[PDB]
Amino acid sequence: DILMTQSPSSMSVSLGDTVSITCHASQGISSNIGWLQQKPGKSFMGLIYYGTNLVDGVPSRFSGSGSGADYSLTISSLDSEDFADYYCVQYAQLPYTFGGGTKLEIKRADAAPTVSIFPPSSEQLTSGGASVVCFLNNFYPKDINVKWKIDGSERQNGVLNSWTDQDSKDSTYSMSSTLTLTKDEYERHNSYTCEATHKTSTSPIVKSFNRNEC
Amino acid sequence: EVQLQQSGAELVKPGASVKLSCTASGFNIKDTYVHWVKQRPEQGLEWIGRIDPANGYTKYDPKFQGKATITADTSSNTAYLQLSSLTSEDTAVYYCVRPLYDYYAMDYWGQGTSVTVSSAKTTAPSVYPLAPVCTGSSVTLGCLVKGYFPEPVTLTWNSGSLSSGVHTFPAVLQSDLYTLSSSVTVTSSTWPSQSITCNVAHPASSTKVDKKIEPR
Amino acid sequence: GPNICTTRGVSSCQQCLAVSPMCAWCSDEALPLGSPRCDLKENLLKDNCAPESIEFPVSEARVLEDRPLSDKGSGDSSQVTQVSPQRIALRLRPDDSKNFSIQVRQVEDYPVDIYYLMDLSYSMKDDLWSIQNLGTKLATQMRKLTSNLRIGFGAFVDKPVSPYMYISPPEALENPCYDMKTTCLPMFGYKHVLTLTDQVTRFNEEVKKQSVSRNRDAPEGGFDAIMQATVCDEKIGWRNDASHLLVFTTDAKTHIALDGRLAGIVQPNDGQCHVGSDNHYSASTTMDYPSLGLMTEKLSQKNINLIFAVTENVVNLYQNYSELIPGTTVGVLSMDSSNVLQLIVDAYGKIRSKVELEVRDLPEELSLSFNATCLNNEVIPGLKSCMGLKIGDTVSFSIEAKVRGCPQEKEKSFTIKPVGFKDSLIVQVTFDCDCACQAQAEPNSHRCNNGNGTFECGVCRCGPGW
Amino acid sequence: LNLDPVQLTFYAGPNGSQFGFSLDFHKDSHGRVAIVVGAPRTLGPSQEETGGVFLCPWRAEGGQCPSLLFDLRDETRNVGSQTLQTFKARQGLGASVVSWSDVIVACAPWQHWNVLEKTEEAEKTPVGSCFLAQPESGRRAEYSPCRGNTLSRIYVENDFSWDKRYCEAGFSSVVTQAGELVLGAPGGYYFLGLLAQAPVADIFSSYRPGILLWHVSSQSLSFDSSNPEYFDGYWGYSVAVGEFDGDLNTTEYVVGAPTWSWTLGAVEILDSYYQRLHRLRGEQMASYFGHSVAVTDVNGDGRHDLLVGAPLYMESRADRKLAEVGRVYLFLQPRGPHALGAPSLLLTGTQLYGRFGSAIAPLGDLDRDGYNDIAVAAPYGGPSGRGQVLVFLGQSEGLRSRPSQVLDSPFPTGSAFGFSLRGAVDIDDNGYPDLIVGAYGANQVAVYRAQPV
Ligand SMILES: *[C@@H]1O[C@H](CO)[C@@H](O[C@@H]2O[C@H](CO)[C@@H](O[C@@H]3O[C@H](CO[C@@H]4O[C@H](CO)[C@@H](O)[C@H](O)[C@@H]4O)[C@@H](O)[C@H](O[C@@H]4O[C@H](CO)[C@@H](O)[C@H](O)[C@@H]4O)[C@@H]3O)[C@H](O)[C@H]2NC(C)=O)[C@H](O)[C@H]1NC(C)=O
Ligand SMILES: CCCCS(=O)(=O)N[C@@H](Cc1ccc(OCCCCC2CCNCC2)cc1)C(=O)O
Ligand SMILES: *[C@@H]1O[C@H](CO)[C@@H](O[C@@H]2O[C@H](CO)[C@@H](O)[C@H](O)[C@H]2NC(C)=O)[C@H](O)[C@H]1NC(C)=O
Ligand SMILES: *[C@@H]1O[C@H](CO)[C@@H](O)[C@H](O)[C@H]1NC(C)=O
Ligand SMILES: *[C@@H]1O[C@H](CO)[C@@H](O)[C@H](O)[C@H]1NC(C)=O
Ligand SMILES: [Ca+2]
Ligand SMILES: [Ca+2]
Ligand SMILES: [Ca+2]
Ligand SMILES: [Ca+2]
Ligand SMILES: [Ca+2]
Ligand SMILES: [Ca+2]
Ligand SMILES: [Mg+2]
Repeated sequence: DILMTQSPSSMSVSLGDTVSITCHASQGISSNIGWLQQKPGKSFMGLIYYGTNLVDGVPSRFSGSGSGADYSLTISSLDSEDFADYYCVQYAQLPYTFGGGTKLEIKRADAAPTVSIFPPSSEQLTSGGASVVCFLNNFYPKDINVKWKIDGSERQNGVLNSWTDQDSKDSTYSMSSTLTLTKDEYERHNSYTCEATHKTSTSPIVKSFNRNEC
Repeated sequence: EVQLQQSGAELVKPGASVKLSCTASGFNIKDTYVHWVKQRPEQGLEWIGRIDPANGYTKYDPKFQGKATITADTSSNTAYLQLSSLTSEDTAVYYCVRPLYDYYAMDYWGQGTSVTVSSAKTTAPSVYPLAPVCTGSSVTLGCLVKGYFPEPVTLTWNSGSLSSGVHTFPAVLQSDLYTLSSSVTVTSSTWPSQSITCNVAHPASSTKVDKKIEPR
Repeated sequence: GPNICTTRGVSSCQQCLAVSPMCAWCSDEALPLGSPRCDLKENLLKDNCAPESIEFPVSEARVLEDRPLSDKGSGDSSQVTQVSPQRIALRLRPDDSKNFSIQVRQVEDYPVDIYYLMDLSYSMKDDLWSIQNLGTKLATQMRKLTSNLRIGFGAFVDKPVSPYMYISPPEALENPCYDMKTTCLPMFGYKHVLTLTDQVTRFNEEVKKQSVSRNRDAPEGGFDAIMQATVCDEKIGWRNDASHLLVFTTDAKTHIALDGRLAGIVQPNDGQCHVGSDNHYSASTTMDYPSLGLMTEKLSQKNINLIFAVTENVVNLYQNYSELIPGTTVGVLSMDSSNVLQLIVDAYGKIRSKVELEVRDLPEELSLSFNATCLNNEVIPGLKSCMGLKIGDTVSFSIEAKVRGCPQEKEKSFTIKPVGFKDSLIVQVTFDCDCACQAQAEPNSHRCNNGNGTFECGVCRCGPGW
Repeated sequence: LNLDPVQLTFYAGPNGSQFGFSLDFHKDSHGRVAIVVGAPRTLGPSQEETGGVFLCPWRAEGGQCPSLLFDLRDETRNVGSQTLQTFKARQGLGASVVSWSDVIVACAPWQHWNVLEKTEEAEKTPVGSCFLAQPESGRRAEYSPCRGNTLSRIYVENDFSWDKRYCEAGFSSVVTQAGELVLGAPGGYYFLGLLAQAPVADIFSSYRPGILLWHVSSQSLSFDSSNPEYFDGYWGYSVAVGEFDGDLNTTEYVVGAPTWSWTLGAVEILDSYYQRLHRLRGEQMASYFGHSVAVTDVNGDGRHDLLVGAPLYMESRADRKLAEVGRVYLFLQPRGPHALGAPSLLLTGTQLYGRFGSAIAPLGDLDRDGYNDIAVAAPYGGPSGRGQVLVFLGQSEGLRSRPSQVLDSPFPTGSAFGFSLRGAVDIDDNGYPDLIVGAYGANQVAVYRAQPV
């Protein structure tokens, strides 16, 4: 099968910028390539077919180019609607194959995350479980790491993470991390910590608490 | 206008089978090829196969050979994708695709059919209030919605009142049951001065529990 | 008493004869003034007119060549007589008529040419097997009817050009049966195989080496082959004095004129021979199929009897074509040509079961009538064709020629010939309208108004210029 | 009657190009009349016959014409694990040309096509193709509705149903007033013959170079058949349009099938959904009844009338003998919803092999008497066999039985003078409709200007 290496995985840009997505095939496909657009939480829209031909209804600010095994989708003057996912697909050979994808994200000034830790509720503890929740809200860029430390020692089993799409208002990202232990195991230890590592600070942002103590 | 209108979201058990539909709107399904594409967050887009509804001849990626069966009924102007011996990995979004002009292109896409394979029964969520620990100018509360099935759930604060400054995170599958959470941020003069309630509705089990956040 | 000859009041001997075939003229000098010199021949002699001065032509018809009808067409270098008499002299005066007879015989043991023109498309693959001893068995059966049999063989498929011809893959050109599990010949339009010969085993052995080809559409290009087998006299080998049987066998419809445009061919068929030393029809891919009218013209020109030996599924089609090409015979060919032998023998008998008279070069002023005598001395008036005849039978026709007035040319000749026959009756007509006394006239006669007139046949005529 | 046979205008193309095989009048956006001339054996780039098109500006002197350029390069596309191939050698570009609005449609009925998939193939066959041009803008488009990508083995396994591989699309052509191109494909459906229609605007808007296989969703194709009456009938040998059902909002098609029903021949009138409304059967087998069809109202009742040429009709003569001279049939459209009856008039040629009826051109109203007229071609008629064009004038009862004027070929023997005709257009703007006559055998076109009576 023909591998479609699409680059970059993502890019942070602003309105009016001229950006270019590239797609490399494992062999010559002679312009038998299409470009796709998937707006967040919605279906797909055809942009280009056969290398350079616009799909009916697509603005001319979109354009496709390339030959052999190297192709490019260029968007001149980005519009607020253009921030979405983009995929290349080759149909030179069966089976058809797609690229990894490219996400256009809004660029803005860096922003440190607001960290907040939350001990298990009374209700959950009386049922036999225990979950410590750590909220990391409104930060930029998206690249971030969360580390759970029980009594200062890292913990990786039982962690459950979830991220939000780029916010519409402030164009920031937010993350949620939930460590779930049993009630019995939760009481074997005292200190619970979540460390946030973001490029806005060389030192990790730390927030923690101690069981029983309040 | 060309429109591909697929079937509703399917919720099935492992080992069973499901038949998705893709109905042509504003054109004859017999006109062009009809493809099927599988989408997953990690694995990405995957081509399943195609059918010529005019004659019923099909093509398949050898990966899906066995599980995927593509058929079409020109009478009802509909194409079908049947998936057999379902597995957790078959949980994905499925699209039917047809070209615009180029015989071999992939230009028009249906809205997509959601498929979720699980043995979980209709389980109601467990709502837990998230109060901070025993200081600043801004305060952040939370609400945990653990162990429900299937999706989705609606989460508001004070019955849609407190909307701005809220982050409801996407659900995550935890051992055949979903887990969701949401945070809200206001000033210190607001809480605990003003009652803040987490309203969680799970229409599947028809439950609307509401937990009030209480300090420690 | 006075008749139309006198009451007309003629001026000259010529005008007298033009009144009626019964009128006569007296050129005698000693004739009373009141007595008319244009009356019945009996009245002139009654009026003491010198018999030598009487101009009274009598329409006659005497035979010049009257060879007897042959009892056998065998032997001789074609000294056979099948029409008697072969030549007569006919003399007619104005508005008169005369009768004469003609005998036509279907002579026994007459030489026969049989050229086997065969569809060799893939649908005829099994037919080839049936006819591997045909030349032998056909010689055995025709030996009872003729001692001078010559046979030959030709083959056709269709125009070797797309879309009739498969042109892919490259192997398909060398072997059209490539996509199947067999081999067949490359496509060919028409190829001459065997010139007409009395060596019938040549037919068998040539046929044993023949094989079929294959093309894309069911209608085949046999009409191209019929044209070439007709107009390529020297190559096919037709004999001057022989019955020409062109046996056309096929199991399919046929392409016709203006079909060639589906191959980009628009040039009309020229009706000329295009089969060279390689024995293939070289204009197959550059010249359109011939039209029914053009085929008819050549078949008639070369005295070729075309036989449609076709299968039941297309008999009606070819019967309908046969009606548009007179003289054509149709026979029902079995699905493997296993019955083609008896089919040919019956066609030959049906071909020689008719005698139809035909008139060539008849003057405008001459009209003819025919009384036919067929079967057993049974006169059939107004008929010039006999049917239901057998080899050896003889028929006869009574003929009457009627001339209207007198034509400018006094000597013309025309031909009575049966359809498809070699021999014919030549009628040499002479129009006796003038008088012998005119050849001895007297221009500027002293007897006619002081030289202002001419004295001929005993009277004075106004000279030239008056 | 009033065509000028003294002062002609001659256009000419290269030798052996068959310049004048097809022709048509063409008006530009400004209403200026030109003459589009097809030359289906014009040499291409590889010194091989591919055909060609010429756009002749109107000049009383005539002369040479500039080419209307089209892509003559063979095409290859490797897509979908297949190889698409077009072959333009001997394709016959210009075997038919037709003009509508400011657009020219020139077709290559013998353009070949093939699809390769590993060891298998679709087979190299003449699907035909048409080329569209907007000369003033330079816009180009193609239309080849019978191209497919089905492998040969599949047609065998399905008993050769819906087999459009030998269509020869564009063999004949016509465009409705609404701008819908209608192609004759006499080889479609294994030589039954089919029709392909698509709006010109959609042909242009859905075409892109290098695709080779694309969809024109608004197109409409006729249907295959199992009735042997249609086998080898060459349905679509000739085509024409007109109004025959009383509904002015619908356009009716007229299709010639000159070998329909075992070469009896036929002409069918159908609606835009290819549903049969009328069928005229040939009078005589192999006469090629339906070789040409013409639609025009000749008796001035506003109802379109039908003319059918059978150029190989054999007239009966004395002593039970037939003579091929050709025949033309006139069918007057009856008032209201009724079937076309027996022919209202029979016109029969006189010259042996003259092929009277090979082409029938509506002339409009030539002598300006209120009745439309026609020209009939006998490309090998006349006392010399050089070819003749005969003008018949319309009248309240149909057509005159005797020609008002005869145009003898000005070209040498073999020019096929009259093989293509076109009238009903005033090219010199004198208020009288004129006649252009193609003579591909001499690679020339003659223009006859109508003059005051
Ligand atoms: C070879 O040539 C023969 C001879 O011409 C053709 O046979 C003819 O085929 C025609 C079309 O199939 C037939 O026309 C029909 O005549 C019918 C009844 O009249 C006939 O009466 C004669 C008495 O002489 C009989 O032989 C016949 O059997 C019939 O009884 C009509 O009823 C018939 O129906 C009409 O159809 C037409 C369409 O064609 C409609 O317009 C009309 O509304 C009505 O439905 C039709 O007119 C003709 O009878 C027939 N002749 C003979 C002698 O059989 C073959 O078709 C030709 N074959 C090939 C392969 O070329
Ligand atoms: C079956 C195709 C080729 C047959 S062949 O190789 O034996 N050639 C014959 C001629 C022939 C061609 C076609 C044919 O069937 C035509 C099939 C028509 C079926 C179509 C008709 C239109 N509707 C769809 C089905 C029959 C004979 C030979 O003698 O070389
Ligand atoms: C053909 O036979 C007809 C009779 O069927 C002949 O016509 C008759 O000829 C005799 C001559 O003795 C007349 O007495 C009759 O009055 C004629 N009958 C007619 C004219 O009806 C005719 O002469 C014969 N013609 C030929 C050429 O043989
Ligand atoms: C003409 O007919 C008569 C009988 O009426 C016959 O005696 C005579 O022989 C015929 N003439 C010829 C030349 O045969
Ligand atoms: C071909 O074209 C030339 C013009 O170059 C012309 O003079 C000639 O007569 C034509 N015929 C042949 C046989 O060359
Ligand atoms: Ca054939
Ligand atoms: Ca056989
Ligand atoms: Ca209408
Ligand atoms: Ca009318
Ligand atoms: Ca008029
Ligand atoms: Ca004019
Ligand atoms: Mg055959």
